[PDB]
Amino acid sequence: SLFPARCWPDPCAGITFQNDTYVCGDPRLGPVVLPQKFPLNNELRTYARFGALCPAEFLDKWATDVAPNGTYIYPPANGFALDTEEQPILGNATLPVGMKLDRFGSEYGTFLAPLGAPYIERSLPPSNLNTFDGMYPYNYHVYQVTKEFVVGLGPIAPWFEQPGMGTQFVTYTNVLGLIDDGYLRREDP
Amino acid sequence: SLFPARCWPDPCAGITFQNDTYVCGDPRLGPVVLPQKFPLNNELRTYARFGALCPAEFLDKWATDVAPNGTYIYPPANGFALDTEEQPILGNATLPVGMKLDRFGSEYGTFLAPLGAPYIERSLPPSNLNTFDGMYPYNYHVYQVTKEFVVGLGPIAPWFEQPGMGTQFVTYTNVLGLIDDGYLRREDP
Ligand SMILES: *[C@@H]1O[C@H](CO[C@@H]2O[C@@H](C)[C@@H](O)[C@@H](O)[C@@H]2O)[C@@H](O[C@@H]2O[C@H](CO)[C@@H](O[C@@H]3O[C@H](CO)[C@@H](O)[C@H](O[C@H]4O[C@H](CO)[C@@H](O)[C@H](O)[C@@H]4O)[C@@H]3O)[C@H](O)[C@H]2NC(C)=O)[C@H](O)[C@H]1NC(C)=O
Ligand SMILES: *[C@@H]1O[C@H](CO[C@@H]2O[C@@H](C)[C@@H](O)[C@@H](O)[C@@H]2O)[C@@H](O[C@@H]2O[C@H](CO)[C@@H](O)[C@H](O)[C@H]2NC(C)=O)[C@H](O)[C@H]1NC(C)=O
Ligand SMILES: *[C@@H]1O[C@H](CO)[C@@H](O)[C@H](O)[C@H]1NC(C)=O
Ligand SMILES: *[C@@H]1O[C@H](CO)[C@@H](O)[C@H](O)[C@H]1NC(C)=O
Ligand SMILES: *[C@@H]1O[C@H](CO)[C@@H](O)[C@H](O)[C@H]1NC(C)=O
Ligand SMILES: *[C@@H]1O[C@H](CO)[C@@H](O)[C@H](O)[C@H]1NC(C)=O
Repeated sequence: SLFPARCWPDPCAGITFQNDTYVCGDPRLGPVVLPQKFPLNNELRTYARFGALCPAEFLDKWATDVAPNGTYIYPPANGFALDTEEQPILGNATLPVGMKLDRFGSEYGTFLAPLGAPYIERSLPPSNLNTFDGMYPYNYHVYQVTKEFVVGLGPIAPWFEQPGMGTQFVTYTNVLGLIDDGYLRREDP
Repeated sequence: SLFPARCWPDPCAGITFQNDTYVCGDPRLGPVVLPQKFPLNNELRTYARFGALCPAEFLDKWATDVAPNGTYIYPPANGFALDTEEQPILGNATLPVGMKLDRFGSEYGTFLAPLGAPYIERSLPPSNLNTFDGMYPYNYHVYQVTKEFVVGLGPIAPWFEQPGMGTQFVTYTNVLGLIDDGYLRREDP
């Protein structure tokens, strides 16, 4: 189920091989071995890393180049779902003390999600699944709100062949600042 | 496990026993045997049916009465997350052909969700988990968008001791009329 069935016998057609840790040797396509602590699946919805596309089709559509120097293109309006007038749907909301948040990316960032939200809801590309220890994604962090503060709160638009429709929180201070001023604390999962 | 530890040695204290298929014999508290196909946990969080409350405390807080005639109290503003001005966060959005949706409730209803969203994201009470085939919840329906239509789309507020923060779709005609007119089609899960 790694690749759509149509992509056989040669699913890696068009992909330049860099390092055999990664699918078709390309880190953008995520790891062969997936981090054993994100399950991603249930009986109703499964994680199709490329959607119904084959790997090279997926890179051509969602990156600037299928070649290794291509980079992923991200959605407009900070990835918020768009209303019928093409405006992102969100509002300023207060996060309460005790709430559990997680994040893919460095603490220089400003985007969090609720702890544990399934991957396919986040519309993140495959390379966010790369790991260093097999347990967890290499850029995955978990936090707890320690003092109430206001964020932009709203639904996640579909992208990268994923359905999206989780909720995301866009902070007005980066995570490092929020930790330093006592709004968030780090938790190790 | 099923009940918080402090609730022992008599966790069903205060619950009137009706039928031994249900926890403490109360259908409002959901099935002893949970439907073996349905996604409760999200990725890293497990499903606590009562949160940290004991059963009788849970019904006192979330229902009109602990007695068997008590009915669940639902959140204001259709259960949308509220902004800092106490207004629901949402906008009108066009659902696209091909989108997969599901719903807990009769087709006389107006609320739908992305197919497969984890139960803990929906802020629904435990009795929506009651199952007669043991496989799927009794009131559970799956649909696919066959023609575009506009819904109210937004995040789900925490309620019933659950974290919420899935996305919900509120239709302007009940689900039945969307099916009859070719906007949705029924699917067997
Ligand atoms: C998102 O969309 C909903 C629903 O709008 C309906 O569905 C859409 C898919 C689309 O087809 C729309 O064309 C369609 O209206 C919006 O909710 C509705 O908002 C209207 C007004 O904006 C409400 O109508 C009001 O109803 C009142 C009684 O319940 C009544 O007092 C009002 O009458 C007055 O106003 C009219 C002019 O608007 C005037 O002619 C009258 O004589 C009188 O002065 C008014 O009719 C609906 O009740 C709302 N429907 C629901 C289900 O709530 C929603 O505003 C929109 N949201 C965003 C953010 O765009
Ligand atoms: C949500 O807030 C942002 C940012 O405003 C800051 O945070 C809020 C919680 C509130 O306390 C504000 O007073 C703070 O300044 C709003 O974006 C701002 O919009 C104004 C309007 O032109 C603009 O001058 C600022 O530069 C914007 N700031 C940023 C960081 O973009 C946003 O409009 C608010 N959304 C609402 C109220 O729905
Ligand atoms: C890249 O490939 C080399 C094999 O020469 C391997 O040692 C290394 O671990 C790979 N990089 C990873 C897994 O990040
Ligand atoms: C990326 O590499 C390909 C060659 O493999 C080249 O065609 C393309 O122009 C490159 N883009 C750059 C260097 O920005
Ligand atoms: C309880 O309810 C189920 C279905 O609602 C029914 O099959 C059963 O006979 C009822 N009574 C008992 C004692 O189980
Ligand atoms: C439910 O019935 C009980 C009798 O067992 C009664 O005390 C109570 O008033 C009823 N519920 C409400 C909300 O009135």
